[PDB]
Amino acid sequence: MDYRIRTSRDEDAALLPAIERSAGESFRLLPELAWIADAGVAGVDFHRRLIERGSHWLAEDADGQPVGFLAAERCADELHIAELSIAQAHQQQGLGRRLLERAVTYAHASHCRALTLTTFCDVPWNAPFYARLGFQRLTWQEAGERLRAILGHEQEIGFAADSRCAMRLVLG
Ligand SMILES: CC(=O)SCCNC(=O)CCNC(=O)[C@H](O)C(C)(C)COP(=O)(O)OP(=O)(O)OC[C@H]1O[C@@H](n2cnc3c(N)ncnc32)[C@H](O)[C@@H]1OP(=O)(O)O
Ligand SMILES: [Cl-]
Ligand code: NA
Ligand code: NA
Ligand code: NA
Repeated sequence: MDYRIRTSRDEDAALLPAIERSAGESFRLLPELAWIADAGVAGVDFHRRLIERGSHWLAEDADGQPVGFLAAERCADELHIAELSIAQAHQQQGLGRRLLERAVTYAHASHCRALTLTTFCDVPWNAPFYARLGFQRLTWQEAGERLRAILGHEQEIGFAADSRCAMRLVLG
């Protein structure tokens, strides 16, 4: 009943879209957001690009099969958390927290000033969860140009501006 966190490798990339698809099944019982469950997921090219940079981790079960991942990208002096997904059958076992812990340890080791993300404000496993870990909700102005651009494009593909926010965890 134990899991391990490790760096992702190139051979793992092909397995990751199915994990992101499985993770999104949690949105089918939110009526306003149920469409998310059949939204796109990142392709293998995206994962391979970040695995080459080294900023990509996964959780594996006792048989070594990947069951969740965290894909991140260094952007200037910040580590941006692009996607964090745990497969449905392995949610609520602590793995999301453990992958975030790994990402922040890597951000500190690589001399990043802060971590960033964008997410839903009022989904219980999104912004409220991240806030308990120290991520701060940003105003539009505090978001800065890079995160503002993401939020703007999100509004073109289905997200409602009033339901999304950028967040930052500053490493003191
Ligand atoms: C920047 C981004 O990537 S935002 C996108 C996030 N990804 C998604 O929303 C996809 C669907 N969700 C998931 O994949 C997972 O639920 C994750 C990654 C959000 C969380 O990973 P998990 O392994 O389930 O999280 P973990 O078991 O560590 O739980 C962490 C906290 O989330 C809470 N939580 C997790 N799932 C739920 C749920 N369905 N309902 C309410 N609370 C939940 C837990 O209660 C826990 O809080 P606690 O410390 O008060 O107990
Ligand atoms: Cl809803
Ligand atoms: Na689908
Ligand atoms: Na995604
Ligand atoms: Na730095």
